[PDB]
This record gives sequence, structure tokens and C-alpha cells, in this order.
Amino acid sequence: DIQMTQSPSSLSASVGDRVTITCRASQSVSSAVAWYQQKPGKAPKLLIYSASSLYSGVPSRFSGSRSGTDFTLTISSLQPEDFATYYCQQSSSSLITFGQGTKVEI
Amino acid sequence: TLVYTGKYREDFEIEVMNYSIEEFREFKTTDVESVLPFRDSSTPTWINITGIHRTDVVQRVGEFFGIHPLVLEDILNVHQRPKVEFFENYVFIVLKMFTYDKNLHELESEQVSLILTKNCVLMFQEKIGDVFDPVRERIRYNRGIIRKKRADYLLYSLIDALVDDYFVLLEKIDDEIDVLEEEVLERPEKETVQRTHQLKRNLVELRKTIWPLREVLSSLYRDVPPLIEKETVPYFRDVYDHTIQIADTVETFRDIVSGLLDVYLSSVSNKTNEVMKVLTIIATIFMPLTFIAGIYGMNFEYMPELRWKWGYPVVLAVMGVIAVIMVVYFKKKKW
Amino acid sequence: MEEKRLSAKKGLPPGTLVYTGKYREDFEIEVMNYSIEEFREFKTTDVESVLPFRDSSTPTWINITGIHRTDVVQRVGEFFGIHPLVLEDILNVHQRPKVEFFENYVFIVLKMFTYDKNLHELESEQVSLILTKNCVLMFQEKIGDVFDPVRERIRYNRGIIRKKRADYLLYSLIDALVDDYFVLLEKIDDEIDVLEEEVLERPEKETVQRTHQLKRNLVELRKTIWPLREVLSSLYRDVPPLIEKETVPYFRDVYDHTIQIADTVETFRDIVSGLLDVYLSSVSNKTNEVMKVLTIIATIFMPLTFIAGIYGMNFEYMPELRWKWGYPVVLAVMGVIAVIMVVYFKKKKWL
Amino acid sequence: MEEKRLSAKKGLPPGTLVYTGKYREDFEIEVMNYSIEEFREFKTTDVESVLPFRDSSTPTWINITGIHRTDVVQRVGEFFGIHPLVLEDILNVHQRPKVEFFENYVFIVLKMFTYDKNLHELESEQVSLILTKNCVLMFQEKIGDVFDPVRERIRYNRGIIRKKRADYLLYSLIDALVDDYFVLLEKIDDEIDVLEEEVLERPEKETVQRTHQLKRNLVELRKTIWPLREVLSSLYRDVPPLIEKETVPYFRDVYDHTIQIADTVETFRDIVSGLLDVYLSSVSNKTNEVMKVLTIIATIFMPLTFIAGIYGMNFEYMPELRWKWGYPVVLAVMGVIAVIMVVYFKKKKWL
Amino acid sequence: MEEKRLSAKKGLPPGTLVYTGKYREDFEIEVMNYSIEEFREFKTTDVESVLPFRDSSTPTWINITGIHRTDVVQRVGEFFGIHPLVLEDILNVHQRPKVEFFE
Amino acid sequence: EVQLVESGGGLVQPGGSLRLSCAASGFNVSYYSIHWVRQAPGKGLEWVASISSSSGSTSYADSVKGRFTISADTSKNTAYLQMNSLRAEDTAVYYCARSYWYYIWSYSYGNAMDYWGQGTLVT
Ligand SMILES: [Mg+2]
Ligand SMILES: [Mg+2]
Repeated sequence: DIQMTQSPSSLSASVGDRVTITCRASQSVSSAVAWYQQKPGKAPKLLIYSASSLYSGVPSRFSGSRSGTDFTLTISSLQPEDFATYYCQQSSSSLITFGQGTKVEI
Repeated sequence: TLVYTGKYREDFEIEVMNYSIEEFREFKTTDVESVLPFRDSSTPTWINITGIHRTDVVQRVGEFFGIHPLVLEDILNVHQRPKVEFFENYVFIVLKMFTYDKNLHELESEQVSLILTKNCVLMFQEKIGDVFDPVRERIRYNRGIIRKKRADYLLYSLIDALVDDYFVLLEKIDDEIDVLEEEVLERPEKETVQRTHQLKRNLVELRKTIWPLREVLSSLYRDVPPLIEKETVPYFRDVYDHTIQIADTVETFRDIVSGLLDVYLSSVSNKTNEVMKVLTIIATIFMPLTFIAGIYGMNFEYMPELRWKWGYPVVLAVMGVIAVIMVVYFKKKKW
Repeated sequence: MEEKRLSAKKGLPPGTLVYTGKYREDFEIEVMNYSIEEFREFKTTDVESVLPFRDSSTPTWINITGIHRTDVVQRVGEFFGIHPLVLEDILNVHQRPKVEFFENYVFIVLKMFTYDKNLHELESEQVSLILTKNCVLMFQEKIGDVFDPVRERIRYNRGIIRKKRADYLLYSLIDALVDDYFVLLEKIDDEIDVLEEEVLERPEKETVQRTHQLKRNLVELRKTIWPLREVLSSLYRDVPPLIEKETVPYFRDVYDHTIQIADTVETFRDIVSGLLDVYLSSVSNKTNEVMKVLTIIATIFMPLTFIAGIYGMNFEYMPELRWKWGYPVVLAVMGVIAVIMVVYFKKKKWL
Repeated sequence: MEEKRLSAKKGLPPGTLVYTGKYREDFEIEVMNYSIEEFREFKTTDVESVLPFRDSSTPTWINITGIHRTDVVQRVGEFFGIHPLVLEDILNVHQRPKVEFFENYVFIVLKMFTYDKNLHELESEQVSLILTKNCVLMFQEKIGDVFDPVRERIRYNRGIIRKKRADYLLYSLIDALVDDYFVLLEKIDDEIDVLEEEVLERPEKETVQRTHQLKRNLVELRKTIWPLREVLSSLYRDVPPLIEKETVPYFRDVYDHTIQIADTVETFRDIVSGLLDVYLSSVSNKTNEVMKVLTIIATIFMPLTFIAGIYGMNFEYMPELRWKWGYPVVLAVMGVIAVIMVVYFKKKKWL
Repeated sequence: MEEKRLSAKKGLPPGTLVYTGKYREDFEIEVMNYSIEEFREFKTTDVESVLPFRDSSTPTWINITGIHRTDVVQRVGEFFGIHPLVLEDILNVHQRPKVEFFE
Repeated sequence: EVQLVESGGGLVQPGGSLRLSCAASGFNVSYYSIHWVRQAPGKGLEWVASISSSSGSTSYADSVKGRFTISADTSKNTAYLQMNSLRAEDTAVYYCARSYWYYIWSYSYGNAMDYWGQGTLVT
């Protein structure tokens, strides 16, 4: 099993700021890390795949980076619609594993 | 004749698993005789000899199983690319397990020989530590279809475990490639260059070891002598495709690391300009000052060195003005 | 002149023939008749066995080694009804690989390379193959060739080598030659790898000499490989009546193999071309290290030798003629400036 | 190649044909009629004697050495029905080799080169060969040609040149020219080997000039030789009526010779491209070792100058205070630091 | 070269066809059915509309832009009788130019 | 157009069973892989199982292995997940998500779920 941790457990920021959430993988996942966004009470929405690629139709505020075995999701400029929880997948193995989620609030 | 070549003198143990449709027995011992009677047994057996630096055991089992002493010396030989040899009594293959250290980026290789003889497989290793634990539990706990089939499927399973370990090693190397690719671009020092050189050598070693593995797995499913049985062709085909994947990744990584080396090597040949600028500016600054100081240092006893208007402050002021003038001589041509 | 590549200064009438290579030692005719039933090997220095085997309906492989005896070559050419111009082509060792089709025979010239370690020198030997009726003639120069596996297949009833006519024999010989090209490309790949390592981490003049020699060898291979592509393409497409079909698919694989060899040779040429620039920049980096050492010592030394020469002059009205520990003060200043200069070097990673 | 109209240039009035080359020091005419029975030769500068050989049954060859005089060229062209554009192409020396096909004659423009030792000049001159009916008109810029072997072959009756028609004579002349190309390539190989030994051993300044001159000569040879492949390919494949289909294999052999020459030129170009990088590496090594020496001298003589300046000071209260004859002690400390620094360099292996 | 069949890649279910590129933005099917008399241009996104043009007598040109949707490629290959290995070669991007002749 | 609908959820007794159905519209379940994702009330997402209908190869999380079983029917384009021996920690919202594969290197592949359903609560 591949265990991913993620920090911070909750990040508070205002609109127009830059917010970075970082995942650390216990084992080595090549680049198959995915970033999803889930607003409260609704299904998750895919944002980023392959640690640096953007899903079609996702605004360019979000971006992804990978340093070796830890990944970062960076939002350059926040908006009132980006105040939700963000999750983190490893998909190198056949057993997908999620992060515990980070709630970006005001 | 029959000399050991490697560099391991730590441990030597023998292990045997005899499994059937229903019967299973696993044990470990250190006497060469106890593994001998298993040859004539119809059950599929796996025999493992961890330490081959004891040549006597290797020769004894080779004589017992009726194999050519030349392949005995090939087993004792450790610096050799993987190969496959089909003989009527037995089929003999050579593979290499790789291990990597992320703390200190180095690649360690171990030569492992596998001999298939009817209802038995014989494995000769260098040191203690294997990549075959998954198949070990596959036989032990009866999960999977390993028990139903004969020793050909056991050879297939061992090679499958080998290529799986290759995949894990490739994952580690991919992470190292990413770290180094970022570091070279954003942190240029000498340690990065040494790491890049080490990485290029390691990838060259991987290429030299994996390219013959493709040919070995191609031979094990194309020529397919009667030892392997026609029921095991697709599995060796799958392992061949896995080897193709590992290869293509290896050349991709080699190209990337060569590009990194080219980038850094291009960054060089401009440090010469900077260092030459430093040397020439400090020389042009300080050689005139030393020149004047030495000229006023000579004791000819007739120089107008009397106090007059104070000679020493005047000399120092003129010398400083000359030094400032020489400094101003620079930066006119963007120096 | 002989050691130099080209010695083909011939002129001379275009109807007369003479051997050109450097090998004038051995001579042996090995005839191998075979069929589904049984085979027959006649190895001799006599010209008696080679002559009548053309009429025999069973496939035969004549392997004549040693063209320094041009008389037997011209005699078997005259008896077999072979044009003198292609005889000249056979004896001409400088001829590039090619194929020519006639109404009775098909004529091919190819180059086989042998590469020995610790003597980085490709050796090229010409082999000529004339397929006619039910026989294949193999003109070669030295003893020792790569066609051992096809001989084993013929004698030991393995493969389809005995089921078909001489066309499959020609296919098998060309395939063996291509496999020899592959193994020699493997040898050259190993040499390129070790030379790349040595260029990167051991810059010597000997390294440059090895790089130049390897460049010459790869240029020789690049010159030779493309005519092989052309000859295999011609055998693939043209389909002369001597080729009895159901072997054009067998020649397709050899054509693909030749394409692969050409691409590998081109990549090798690219690498060996980049090697010299890599060596240049590595030597420049070593020179940069020399610059680092000299500039560091100069900048940490010359300024304070100027300082030491400041009061070195003796003035009649000299400041600080008698102060407490003046020389220790100068030494302390020297040490302080040396320490700060070392600090700057540590900051800049130069030292 | 039609319309019977000359090109239009500003300086020239429209109706004038002008020589283009630079050689005007010679003029000769020779006529050689050859056949099975005997052979006739005569060198008459008068242009009337070549006319009756227009309609000779036996094949004849008319050589005009020196076309600087446009009168002779234009008169011969008008007499033989040569189109004025063809006449201009004969006179226009600065033109790549080519062949034009006409219903009455075949027109060919080629070049032959000369190489002079101890003087790196790869010059050239254009020769025009026109085959019409049963006579071959060959125009040259000046004296000096490679057609002497063909002449002596005709004289001595050796070979089969006199047993066929003018097409075989044209083949013989082209083959002689191609052999001249072979000789030139061999001489250039000699020069390349000498230059390679020089650059790998003695990197002087003139070596760069020689390398670049040889590179330019090779590029000129490639530019000249690439259209020659089209020349011979047209002569072989297009099979014009005047060839009469007998000389297919000979023309094919000459085409193969041209292909081999082109490949040899490419090989030489690759080697020449390598030599410049070899030279750059060698001079880099020379600079590196010279700076070795400079560093190992300056570094060891800087601290010694420190001690010399410090202890050769001028202070009344300065702690010299010679302790048990301490001047040799200072000299021994100097020796100690010198030995330390040379040992450090030996460990670093700079010296 | 021997026989040809779909490769088995580690980490994937057997017989899985994957797009190996980086563009996942666009998808359309543009059909040009032309003849000596008049042409027919038809740009769409539904994949069942273009399939019946396999049996058209007049020349047809079916341009599918965007192969990141492997289901469309698989459906087109299934209807047109294209071998699965050919479909994998279509989807596989890291591939030098090549030609293959089938029946 | 692409849509995933989850049904079959509801309250159930411990140690029992419950079958969840994932109906897919706008795409064929045969050509893609279908995952079940479990989110506990006020907790992070968890992975349940994955089905590749074309190949039939299934994958399960080690925390629900054996108890849960996943299958797919191509005729109805439906993905079924039947849960046996349900325990206290299984009360959560279950989503059904379709995923494609992408190519990183010649040896590694990853998958990202594009379309998710609304989810169904199970207690
Ligand atoms: Mg002084
Ligand atoms: Mg320099």
C-alpha cells in the first residue's frame, strides 16, 4: 500500500492570494498524482492529472508541480468559488490511495 | 578451474520448496547431500543456493545433475551479460538482480543463474536477499495457479518477479531523474554534475543488462524447445513485452540525462571569461601599485626622498589615483 | 599507399582482370552438394570437383576461398558462361556492394566486416555470390567466414534450408551476413560507450586519437551499409525468374534488418560526432579549474604583497616609525584580509 | 535547349558567343580515325582538314585543344549542325556536367581535374564530348588531358576499342576520365592522411589553412561529381539510339564507378570535418599544459615573495630578534612551504 | 518478425487501448463525401452518424480530430474491421512514420 | 451528455448486504474503467473498487477485500457493487466515477476519474 500525507490539514487565505498544498508519498509514485476539488455537499471535480497537466475546462488559476516524490498544487489567485476541500490521488499502482484532504477557507 | 569471481563472502544457505497439487514442504539446510535426491522426484521442486563462493557444492550438484562443467564455470563467473542456453538435459539462463540506494545514488548488481531440469529448477545466487518473495508466498499459501503447473511455470514466475523488481528500480530512477532535472536547472554546483555523471553510468549499465534480457525472453517463447512445453508460450510472451517496456523507458531516461549533461557542459566555457576578468582586473590594479612601491623602495641614497611637501602622503594619494584610474579603465567595454 | 584506404589506380583495358586485395596466402574450394536425402562435402585445392556440379539438379554451394589464384576464377567464369566485366567486379576488392541480374545468373557483391578489440581497426573482406540454375558460387578472400550456422543447418537437417532450391540458400547467406553486421554493431556500441565515458572523465590525447579512429570506422560502415540497403531492395522488388517466389517475403525481413542497421549506424555517427565537442568542453572545464586555483591565490596574495611593499620603502620622514607592535599590527591585518578573502571564496564556491 | 536563340546579357550584343574561361595560351587540333584495318592520326591546326571526316564510315575522333578562339568552335558547330545554345554551352566553361539529347547528336559536358603537390590548388577544366553520326568531337580548354591511355590503346590495337563504333570510343573516353577521378581521389587521400598525422602531432597555424583549403576543394569536388551521377544514369537508363544497346554493361559499370567516387567524396568530407575538431582539441590541450606551468610557477613563488617582503621590512621596533641564527631557519621554512606546495601539485598531478 | 498481436503492458488490464499523447481538448468528426456531381460536408460529434459511410460508393473522407477519446476510435475500428493492433498503433503516438499493407 | 447515476443505497442491518447500481449514460462501460469512491460522513475520500468491463479484471482496496464484490454488465451499461458483511465503518456516501488512462513513461500509467455521480448514502 502507498500512503500519502498532505499538508496543511487546513489552510486559511483571502481572495487574490497564492495558496500551495503539498502531498508527500511514502513510496515512489512515478508521476500519477491527481488533484481533485470537492465543495461541501457535492461530488468531487477533477482539476489536475499527471502532476503538471490541466483537465480540459479547468481555469488556469490552479497549477501543479512535482519535486521528486512530493507534489504541490498552487493557486495563483483565489476566488470565492475556490473555497472548498482539495484531494490528492496516487495512481501508479492498481490500488488508488487518497490524501486526507485540505479545506481552504476564508 | 571452477573459481569464484564475485565479491561476497558473508552467508551460504540452501533452501528447497517441493510443491504439488496438494503436497507442499519448504525447508532450509546447509548440507549439499540433502537436496540431491529431489532430482528423480516427479514433483516440481525449487532449489536455491544463496552462496556460490563454496565451489565444492556447485561442482557436486553439477556432477549430480549431469551438466557440463563449462556452465558450472559460467555460474561461478559473475561479470557477464544475461544469456540463454538450450541443452537437451537442461536449459540454463543467466539474469541480474539490481538494487538501488536513494541516500547514495549507486547501483549494485548480482548475477543469478537459473537451470531448468525436467521437474526441478536450480537457482544460484551471490549474496542473501531475493526479489522472489511474492512467488515464495504464491507457492506457500496456494494463492494463484503456481501449484497446478510444472517447473516451466516456476521459471516463468521467477522471471516475472525479476522484471517486476526492474519496474520498481525504474520507478526509483524516475524520481532521481526528476530531482536532478530540477536541481541542474535551478541549483548549479559540482555535486549536481557528479550526480549526473553517476546517473549516466548507472543508466548505461542498465541498458547493457536489459538489452540481452529482451533476447533471452524472445528465445524462451520463439525457439521454445520441448522443455518449456507449449502451455507456457503466452506467459513468456508477456514477460517479453514487459522487457520491451523497461527498455524503451531506459533509452528515454538516457536521452534525458544526456540532455542534462549537455546543458551543464554548455554552461561551462563562460566561467573562463569571469575568472579571466577577475585575474586581469586585480593584476592591472595591483601590479602598478607594487611597481611604484618597489621603485620608491630602492635605496640609492641620492633620491629626492626628503620630506619637502610630505612625500609619503603625496605618493599614497598619487598611487590611489592611479589605481582608481585603472579601475575606471574597466567597465568602459563592459568589463 | 597500401595502408592508405584507396589503391585503385588501374586505368588499363576494360576487358582484363586482376586481383587487388592484400591477401595472397590461402586457397581452398569447398563444394557442398545437398538435398532432402543426403549431403556431400568435397573440400580440396583441386579445380576438378567445382566444374561439373552446375549440371547436377540438386542444389550445390561452392565456396571458393582465395582470389589470388585468378586463373581458377577466370576458368570457372568461362565455363559457367559468366561475363568478364562482372569477373573484374569480383576481383576488384574496392567495389561497393551491388546486385546485377542476367538471363542466366544473378551476381551480388557484399562486404563482411570483422572487428577485433584492442586493435580498433575494422577489417572489410569482399564476398561475391553468383546464383545460377541450381548452384551458388561464393568467391571470398581469406579463410574464416560467418557462414558457419548455415553450414550447420545444411548438414544437420534443421530448418527449411534443404527443402528449397538455391534461392533459399542465397537468402540464408545474406541473413547470416546481416546478423554479423548486427553483432559488429553491438561491438561498436560497446566501444562507443567506453569512449564516451573516457572522454567525459579522462581527457587525454590518446582519447582524441581513439575518437578519430572510431569516427573513421563509423564512416566506413556508413559508406558500406547503404549499398546493402539498395541490393536487398533490388532483390525484394525486382523478382527475377531465378528467384522462385515464396522467398520475397523471406527477403523482406532482411530488408527491414538492413533498415534497422542503417538507423543504428546513423545514431552512432551522431554520438561520435558529438564526442569531440564534449571532450573540448571537458578540457575547457579542467582549464577553468586551473584558472580557479591561480586566480584565487593571486587575488588572496598580490594585494597584500602590495600592502607589504607599502611601508617597504624607507622614507626620511616616515609615518609610524616607532609604534607599539607595528609589525604584529601588519601581521594581524594580513591575517584578517586573508580570512575575509577565504570567506569570499567559500561564498563563491570557487575554492 | 530549344528556340535556336542565345541568352541575353547586358554587356554582350545579343548575337555574340563569348569564351568564359581564363586559358588562351594554346591552340591545337588533332584527328584520329580508328578501325579494324589500320589507324590514321594527324595534327593540323588548319580547321579545313577535320571537315571531310564528318561522313567517314569508320569511327573518328576530332579533338580541338583550346577553345579560347570562338571562331573555330562556332565554325565547327555550324558545319556539324550544332545548335547555337549547344555552342554557347561548349564555350560557357562555368557549367556543371550535363548531357543533352538530340535527334542528331548527343552532347556531354564534363570536367577533369589536376592536383599539384606542394601547392594546394584543385583546379579544373571543362571538356565537351559530342557524338554525332560516327564521329566524336571533343573540345578542351587547354593542353593536358587524361585521354593519352585511350590514344595509345588505339595505337597499339590492344583491347577491343577498334572492333566497335563511336559509342564505344565515347565509353572509353568517359572511363579514362573516371579513372582520372580515381587517381585524384587517391592523391587527396594521401593529403588527408598526411594532414591527419600533422594535426594529431604538430598543431601549427598553417594546419588550419591547409584543412580549410582541403575542405573547400572537397566541397568543389562534390558539387562537380553529384551531377555526374545524373550524367551516367541518363546515359545508361535512357538508352538513346546512338548507344545502340550494345554498351549497356560498360555504361552501367561507369555509373557504378561514379557512385563509388561520390561515396568516397562523402567519406573524405566526414574525415575533413573531424580534423578541425581534432585540431581544436589539440590546441586546447597545449593551452592547458602551458597554463599548468604558469600556475605551478606563480603559486609557488607568491608566498616566498611574501616572506621576502615581510622580513625585508623597515622598522626600529620589529620582532626579528634572530633566534639561534634564524635566517637559515626562515630559508628552511621557505623550503618547507615550497616542498609542501610541489607535493600538493604532485598529488593533484598538475606537474 | 513472426506473428503480431496486442502487447501486454504491466499495470494495465489485458487488451486495454490507451492514448499516449498530451492533448485532451478537442474532438470532432468531419466527413467529406464527394463525387463528380456534388459534394457533402458534414461536421458532427455523434459517432454513429459517420459509420454507415463504410459502404458508400462515392469517395469518403472521415477526419476524426482528437484521439484522446479511445471509445470513438475503438468503435470506428470495430465497425470497419480494423485489427486491434492497428488501433493501438493509431493511439500510440511515440512512433516513427510507417506503412502496413493488410488485405 | 456523459452522466453517472447511483441507486440501491439505503439503511441496512449490520452483517447484512446491499447492492449498489451505477447506471451510465452517454458512454459505454465496456470501453472504460469504473471506480467506486467512499466518503465517510465528515471524512476524506476512500477507494473501494475498480472494474474494467472489457477485460473483466477487478481491483479491490485491502480494507474491503472479500466482503465487497464488483461486476459490470455491458448490455445495460451498468456497474454493480454488492457489499456483504457490512460493518460500522462502512456507513458513507458512495460515488461512481469513470476514469481514463494516461501515459507518463513507457513503464508507468496513471488514471484520473473524469465524471462522478451524485452519490448515495449507505448506513
Ligand atoms: Mg620592495
Ligand atoms: Mg583558456
